[PDB]
Amino acid sequence: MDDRTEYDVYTDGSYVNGQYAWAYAFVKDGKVHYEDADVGKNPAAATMRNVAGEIAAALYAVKKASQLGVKIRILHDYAGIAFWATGEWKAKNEFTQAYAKLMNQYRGIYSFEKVKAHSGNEFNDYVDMKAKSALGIRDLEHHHHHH
Ligand SMILES: [Mg+2]
Repeated sequence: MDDRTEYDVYTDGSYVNGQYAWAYAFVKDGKVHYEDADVGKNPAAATMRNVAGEIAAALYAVKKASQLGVKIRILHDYAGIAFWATGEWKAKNEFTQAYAKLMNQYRGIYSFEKVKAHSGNEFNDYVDMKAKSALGIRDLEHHHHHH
């Protein structure tokens, strides 16, 4: 039906030994509805340094997002994806380009900035701490930064 989240989704940044996997957090009615990841095997996706898997999540995340009639972080989400989205390398570089294409494919529930291609960093791992806020963790502090 709907949701009430306000934190980045658990996507981008995951692998076992040397493979690539994509995961995400689902919530319905403002509560945990689903919970499960998925691994690949294909070479085209297992040859991009397991990068295709990190972004992969954001892909399937939107596709299903339309099924649950819900939406993901869009309000200045940024996330790790917005890291390379600034334009670090030509769009041709790597198959990451497909990402920008898959956007319009299911664009209407989520939002994001311009993502050319190429990548390589821990910008995705950031979702680890962010997602923690959505999952359900306690704390007590008041601080932040800007970039
Ligand atoms: Mg994201």
